[PDB]
Amino acid sequence: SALRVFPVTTELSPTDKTFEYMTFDKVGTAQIIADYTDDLPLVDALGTSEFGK
Amino acid sequence: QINASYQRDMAIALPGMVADTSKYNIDGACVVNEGDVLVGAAVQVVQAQAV
Repeated sequence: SALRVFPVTTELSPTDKTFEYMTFDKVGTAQIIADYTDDLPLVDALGTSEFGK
Repeated sequence: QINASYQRDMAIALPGMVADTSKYNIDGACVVNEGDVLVGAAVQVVQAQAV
């Protein structure tokens, strides 16, 4: 029942040995401020990948 | 008769005023915890929140 319970997709070519997929993320924050403010928080981002056979 | 002309000079500063445009730094993310603060007087830090 494996092929009827879990989905089956066709993206790989017959000549491929490996594949890869990626994921992303982010961070950040905010604050209550006043006028004449010189310091402010900052934000960034990330990334990751995984493989197969 | 004889006319008169006068001259007055303004004051140069007020309490709590920035003197020059040289390199400075201001922290705007600050909260008054207890009492009132006089513009022109030093302050102190009670605690800095971690998060």
